[PDB]
Amino acid sequence: QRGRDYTPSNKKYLQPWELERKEYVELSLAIQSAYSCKMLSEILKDNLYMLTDYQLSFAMFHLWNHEIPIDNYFYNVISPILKEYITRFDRECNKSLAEIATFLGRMNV
Amino acid sequence: GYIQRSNIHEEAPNTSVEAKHHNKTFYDPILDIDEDLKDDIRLYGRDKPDELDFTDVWESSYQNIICPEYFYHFWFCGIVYSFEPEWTINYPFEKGPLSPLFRGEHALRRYPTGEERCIACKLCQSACPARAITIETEPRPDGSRRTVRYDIDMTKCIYCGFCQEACPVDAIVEGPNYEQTAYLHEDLFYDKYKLLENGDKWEPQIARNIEYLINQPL
Amino acid sequence: LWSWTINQMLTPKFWVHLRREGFIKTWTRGHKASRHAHYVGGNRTDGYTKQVGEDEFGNRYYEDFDVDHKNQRRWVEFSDYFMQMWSNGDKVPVGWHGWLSHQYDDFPTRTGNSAFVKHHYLKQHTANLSNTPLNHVPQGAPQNLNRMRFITAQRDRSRAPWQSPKGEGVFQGKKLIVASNSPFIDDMSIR
Amino acid sequence: MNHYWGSSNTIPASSTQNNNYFSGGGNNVTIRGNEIMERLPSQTPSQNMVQASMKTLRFYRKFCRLIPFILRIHNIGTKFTAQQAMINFGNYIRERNHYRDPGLIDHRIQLGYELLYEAEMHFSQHTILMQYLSPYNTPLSDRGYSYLEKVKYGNKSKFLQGFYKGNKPTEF
Amino acid sequence: LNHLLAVACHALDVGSMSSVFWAFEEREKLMEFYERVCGARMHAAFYRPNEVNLNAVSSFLMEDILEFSRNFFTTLNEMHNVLTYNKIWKQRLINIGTYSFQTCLDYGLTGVMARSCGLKRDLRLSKTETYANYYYLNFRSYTGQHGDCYDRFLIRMNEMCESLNIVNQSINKISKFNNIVSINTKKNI
Amino acid sequence: RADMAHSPFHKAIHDLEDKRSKLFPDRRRIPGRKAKLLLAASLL
Amino acid sequence: RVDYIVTPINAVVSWARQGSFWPLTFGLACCAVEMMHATVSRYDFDRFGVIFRATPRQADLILVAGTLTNKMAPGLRRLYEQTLDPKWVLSMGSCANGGGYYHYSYSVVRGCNRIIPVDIYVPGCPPTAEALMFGVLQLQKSLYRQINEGEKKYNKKDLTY
Amino acid sequence: MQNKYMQPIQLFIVFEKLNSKMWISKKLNSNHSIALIPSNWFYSINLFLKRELLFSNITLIENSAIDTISYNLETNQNDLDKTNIENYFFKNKMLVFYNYYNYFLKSKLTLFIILNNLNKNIDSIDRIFANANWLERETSEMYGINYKWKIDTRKLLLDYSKIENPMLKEFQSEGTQDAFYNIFENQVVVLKNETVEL
Amino acid sequence: YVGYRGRLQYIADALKLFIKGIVVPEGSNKFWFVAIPSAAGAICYTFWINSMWGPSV
Amino acid sequence: ALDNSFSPENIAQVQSSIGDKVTNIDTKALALNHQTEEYHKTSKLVYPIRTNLVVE
Ligand SMILES: CCCCCCCCCCCCCCCCCC(=O)OC[C@H](COP(=O)([O-])OCC(O)COP(=O)([O-])OC[C@@H](COC(=O)CCCCCCCCCCCCCCCCC)OC(=O)CCCCCCCCCCCCCCCCC)OC(=O)CCCCCCCCCCCCCCCCC
Ligand SMILES: CCCCCCCCCCCCCCCCCC(=O)OC[C@H](COP(=O)([O-])OCC(O)COP(=O)([O-])OC[C@@H](COC(=O)CCCCCCCCCCCCCCCCC)OC(=O)CCCCCCCCCCCCCCCCC)OC(=O)CCCCCCCCCCCCCCCCC
Ligand SMILES: CCCCCCCCCCCCCCCCCC(=O)OC[C@H](COP(=O)([O-])OCC[N+](C)(C)C)OC(=O)CCCCCCCCCCCCCCCCC
Ligand code: SF4
Ligand code: SF4
Ligand code: SF4
Repeated sequence: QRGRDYTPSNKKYLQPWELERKEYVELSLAIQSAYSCKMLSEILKDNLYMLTDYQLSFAMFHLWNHEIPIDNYFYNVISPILKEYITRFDRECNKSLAEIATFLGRMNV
Repeated sequence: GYIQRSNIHEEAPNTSVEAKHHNKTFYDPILDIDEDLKDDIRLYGRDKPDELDFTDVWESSYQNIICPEYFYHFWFCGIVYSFEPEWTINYPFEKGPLSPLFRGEHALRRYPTGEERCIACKLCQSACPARAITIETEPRPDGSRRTVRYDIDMTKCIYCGFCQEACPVDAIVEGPNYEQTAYLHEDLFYDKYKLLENGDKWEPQIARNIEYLINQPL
Repeated sequence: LWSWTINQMLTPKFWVHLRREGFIKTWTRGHKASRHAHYVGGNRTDGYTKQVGEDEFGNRYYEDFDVDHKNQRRWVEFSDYFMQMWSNGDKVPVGWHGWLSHQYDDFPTRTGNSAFVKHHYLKQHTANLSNTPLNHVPQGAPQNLNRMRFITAQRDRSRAPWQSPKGEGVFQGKKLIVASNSPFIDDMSIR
Repeated sequence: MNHYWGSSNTIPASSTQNNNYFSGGGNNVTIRGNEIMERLPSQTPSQNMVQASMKTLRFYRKFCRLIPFILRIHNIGTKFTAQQAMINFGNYIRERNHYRDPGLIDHRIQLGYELLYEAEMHFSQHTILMQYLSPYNTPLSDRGYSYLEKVKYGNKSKFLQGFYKGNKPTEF
Repeated sequence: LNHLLAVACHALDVGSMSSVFWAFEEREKLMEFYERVCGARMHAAFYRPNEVNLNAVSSFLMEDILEFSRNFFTTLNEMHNVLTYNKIWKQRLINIGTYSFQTCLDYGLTGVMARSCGLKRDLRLSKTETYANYYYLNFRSYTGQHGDCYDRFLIRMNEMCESLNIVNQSINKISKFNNIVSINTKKNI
Repeated sequence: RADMAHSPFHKAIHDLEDKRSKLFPDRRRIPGRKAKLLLAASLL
Repeated sequence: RVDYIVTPINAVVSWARQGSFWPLTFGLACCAVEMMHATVSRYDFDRFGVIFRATPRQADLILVAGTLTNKMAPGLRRLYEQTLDPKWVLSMGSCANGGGYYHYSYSVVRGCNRIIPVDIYVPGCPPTAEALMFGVLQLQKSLYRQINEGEKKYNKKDLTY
Repeated sequence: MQNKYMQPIQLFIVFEKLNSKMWISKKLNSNHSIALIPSNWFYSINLFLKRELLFSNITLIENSAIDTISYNLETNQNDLDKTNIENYFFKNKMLVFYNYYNYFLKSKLTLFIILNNLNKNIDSIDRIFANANWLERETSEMYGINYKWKIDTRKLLLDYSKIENPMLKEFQSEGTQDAFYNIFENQVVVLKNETVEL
Repeated sequence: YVGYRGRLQYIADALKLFIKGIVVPEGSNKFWFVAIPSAAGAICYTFWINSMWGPSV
Repeated sequence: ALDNSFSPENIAQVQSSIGDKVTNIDTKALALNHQTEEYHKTSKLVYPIRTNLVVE
């Protein structure tokens, strides 16, 4: 957006209320529509500056729910993003941590 | 608000047999015969093929000499569709499906003690899109904030439900009654007497529906 | 006539119903609920649908799951069946109205644990009373013989006419002496 | 002329002829034309009150030429004579004669032509359209009038007449 | 709902009778869904700005909608058998009302009337004009190379059929297909 | 993407041969077969 | 006395005119769709012997189903007057009853009863299909009873005079 | 606004004697642009739009008018800025706006024309865009705009034998007359209006 | 419902058609307006003579 | 009429005053439910779904 700085106010991780509702909803819809690791990684990397822990956990849930196979694109693009976000998590990110870990375990990566 | 996209094309799902989510029966050779008919200029426009074939002659002869409409359609509809059970609902002895959200006839409820739930806040009057509710209130001798005149013009009111939605104490409720046919236009000028009588008569079913509606959020 | 057709009387259901309920009841079931000929007493042939319950006006309600269409499971059997086009949908009481409409699967039960509240101020259900002397008459309407009271009250809410003296009255010079009609007490004058 | 008022929009006098074997003619001024009006182009802009006044006079002329046909078809001849209707519409125009805006006058003339066409084609009802033809202060010719008010208030000012008549219901 | 009513009325005007009953049965089912979600079988007044009656939305409603979608193919085929291939229907509609893109453009024709010219104009699948989840659903819009009543009727039938696919995708977007699998038995828990 | 084959969104993909055979036609229409049959039969 | 023959023939006439009750094919607004819904299979009108006729000359009931505009009121009056007697009028919907959602409008008539005599009113906006069915059946019952509502008095011999 | 957008500056490049006043907002679609167009150039501008190469594939989606004379900012009066489009509403008798869609540029273009003359004169474009006929008829009847050189000026959506402009803010929703049935005349008549006040 | 299970619907409609009143338009020709349906009814009720129900029946 | 947060004696007194006889007014039951939050009454629909018949 014009004259917009996406640096988190917490200085740890971005939050949904910082972004415009339209951006959050549209990125969530794109994540839901993604049906392969390649396209999901493309979407996540393109919109990384707007990405949120909630949406990342939701992407993991979508992959698990639709049994999208985990492949080289996942391990090479998505995994670094997951590592960065999980490292930046804190106490208030318990929901995202539990969801991401549970769905990664279920997918059996 | 918007998002940025790098790959406009949504690539087709993997067609490999080994990959998961592979459907071996998605394509049927007998049915998916599109390619044969795809290259036909008649489908794409008003033009005609360079070389007409006797297949068109046979098709035209079948369509014209032996008109297949009066047999094909007659059979398929008259003889076959008549074998399905009738869809009719015997209204006098049976009723169609309704829901607890159904908005029928307006009524005014009371607390279990018998006191009126209506306090003259006029929220329902203001929210009524059709200006069908008229309320005048005066303090009761005991001191309660109760209305002295509460009229709903059933002919002017659109059964939207805004009145019950805006009611903060569930006083005015659009109960399920819908067989409220009136022979005189004056009979549709519902008054406080009529609304309270409707509430007293229909409290059981209205309360039963309100129970489920209140419990849904929980 | 022929409330029960020959093919329906040739079934066990008709004979059991005749044995238990009686000829009059079994024959008038069709008149009470004129529906498809094969639905007289229920769709199944080996027996007749059990009565779900009865309401305060003598109507009998039944539910059969073998009907050929989903929207015919629940049906009524009206006490008053004088002629066709006589009983209407307004005869269903409040408790059974929702059950027929399929709003909920609970039905009124007399003398038992009920799913419907029974308050002290409730009134008995009444059919549509339009076209009857016991119809809704707006206050002040020409039909209402006491329209004068309502009209006078509405007029007085904004402007109450002054009640002028009538008949012979006491005169003090050019003045008519009348006691004040104010209900309020003049406490300062009294004490 | 491809217009509703064109000379070729006349109703033929015969199935195989127009009014004669040696001539072609028809009536389209005092009666409605043969083909319906599909489009009524806006009056060409008038730059002068002279042009505006000419438009008003021509519209009134057309209305006067058409009034007898309108009365006959709508069965309102008894209520007023043709000349009475003409004079009543003249009073209607006189009330508006103070206009001094050519554009407003053109718009008014367009509306008048439209309503005249509606009257010709029975689009309007006689009771709804006779409000323009009705007398301003004279009784309708098909009814018996009441002069009780005039007898009671003979040689009294309009103010006093209105004062006695009242202007509000007295019940409330 | 709208396409059913339009096609039924069109068939009734042309002369076919029973199509109105067949279409109006499905209309009654959809009106039942309306009443179930908002209490009014017509004039729902359901959507409101920045608010939703989440309580009304129920899973069983979605399941009933899925059942309606499955059974709607039967009604579509019943109408299609008596209308689409009928010689009288083809002679009544084909080459009637034919118009070009320029007419479509000059008179501001839009939706089915526009697509029957091949303009390929759909506001749901527009980058800058999409307004709901449509832009992120993989459905198809149909256009005809002949701008006549027959092409418009075919487009309406295909759009009715494709609304089923869109509804199926939308309902799947809110479905939990997978489930916990036991490590020992490799079966759902 | 549901509009293309082998999409992850599809669910009914395993052992659908019998179901598809029951649900959908197993025959193809020859263009002039009905015409020839009916015309020759009518003449004879 | 004629009553001996008139009364049974009155009953037969009322039964026949109740059984055959053909409304007019006339719909103005959304209430039209509800009328069509009653006509179609889910609530078959034909069960009660009501079949719609296009021409007013062949109609017994005038279903005023939809809003009435000032631009249309003369047309409604003409249709009512041209419908062959005997006839009844049924207003359907809030708009037809008392102006409905457009009671405060400059174009809508505040009620079809101002232009026509309305025999029965069916409240709703739109009235449910069952609501319209109930109104029609109530109108049919009232129509059947209208022939003899106990007007004439019985003499000492129980014969009306 | 993450799309490729370009201003419709072709109009003002060609009509070199006009000044440009254009807006885009997130309240509109990403491809929607508003502009101010003078009435005396409106007809020529539409002529250019209807046959220019990239504007050839243009359809007049909508047309209407606003009675700007009675327009007032009811809240946040001080927040108004001189660049806002609302500044042109004040003290102007009428504002007629047209809206077109262009397929080649995948764009929406709205043009606002301010009518300050009391008679509300403006050149019609129904001779250029066919669907503008009924749109302009409705606008003229409901707001009293005197369209000039219009194909058909007859009313559309207004009652017979009546002259009025209901959509003007001066007019009252209840109207000025009601239609009843007169027994003496045995037909529908129209008389003065008495209504109900909530 | 017109007769038990709709057994007398045709009787009811015939009686109702008899009962319904008739008015001839003022502009229409009174004589022909009634003469034409009378001739049509006579012809229609003469139709049945040209019918066979057996070798010479 | 009254919430469970009120005393069981008060609840019983109010119910008796309003003449309620179809509600559980047991003092011990009211005490057990006192200041207790629990979901609404539930029942069970038991498969298979079948029509009740009177075969004899
Ligand atoms: C001893 C011999 C006696 C012979 C007597 C003959 C005369 C009387 C026969 C009457 C039979 C029908 C019942 C009529 C009374 C109904 C009363 C009533 O419901 O009141 C409510 C009634 C209105 O309520 P509703 O529910 O609308 O009425 C239902 C209808 O009637 C519609 O329902 P429905 O039930 O009335 O219609 C039934 C009819 C349907 O018919 C039709 O639809 C055809 C209609 C054609 C037009 C006819 C027009 C007639 C106009 C009459 C006008 C009035 C005349 C009055 C004369 C008075 C003279 C004093 O067909 C039948 O079902 C025939 C029944 C008889 C069949 C034979 C029974 C035995 C069979 C099995 C034998 C073997 C058993 C072995 C057992 C072994 C056990 C071990 O109000 C009235 O009082 C009006 C009554 C009108 C009656 C119309 C009858 C029409 C048919 C007449 C001819 C039927 C065939 C007779 C053959 C006789 C051969 C000898
Ligand atoms: C007394 C009591 C009476 C009670 C009566 C009760 C009511 C009965 C109603 C009966 C109605 C008729 C049946 C309708 C079935 C509809 C089936 C369906 O949906 O498919 C339609 C089907 C075509 O649609 P489709 O197959 O779905 O098309 C897709 C295909 O993929 C497309 O493939 P394609 O286009 O390539 O070819 C497909 C073609 C197949 O084409 C071929 O395969 C032809 C191949 C040969 C081509 C020509 C080359 C020459 C071949 C001959 C060579 C001979 C010489 C060889 C010399 C060799 C020398 C080395 O299919 C056809 O067969 C179409 C021809 C249509 C024939 C029309 C039949 C009219 C029947 C009228 C019955 C009226 C009954 C009146 C009442 C009773 C009497 C009073 O058409 C039929 O097959 C029609 C039925 C044919 C007759 C089968 C049944 C016969 C028995 C009837 C018994 C009736 C009951 C009472 C009997 C008496 C009891 C005492
Ligand atoms: C007794 C046990 C065995 C029963 C087997 C079933 C037999 C049913 C036979 C048909 C019904 C007969 C009349 C039932 C009683 C009616 C009493 C009454 O008041 O009638 C008023 C009723 C009034 O009519 P309604 O009650 O039918 O309908 C009017 C009400 N509405 C409008 C709602 C429908 O009169 C009639 O029943 C109609 C006239 C009937 C005329 C024909 C009579 C035939 C009799 C056949 C007897 C066969 C017996 C079986 C053994 C024979 C051996 C040879
Ligand atoms: S249903 Fe709507 S219009 Fe009718 S009284 Fe209630 S709030 Fe007003
Ligand atoms: S019914 Fe409800 S909203 Fe209306 S005045 Fe009474 S308490 Fe207020
Ligand atoms: S009453 Fe309601 S449903 Fe009927 S026409 Fe008026 S607005 Fe439409």
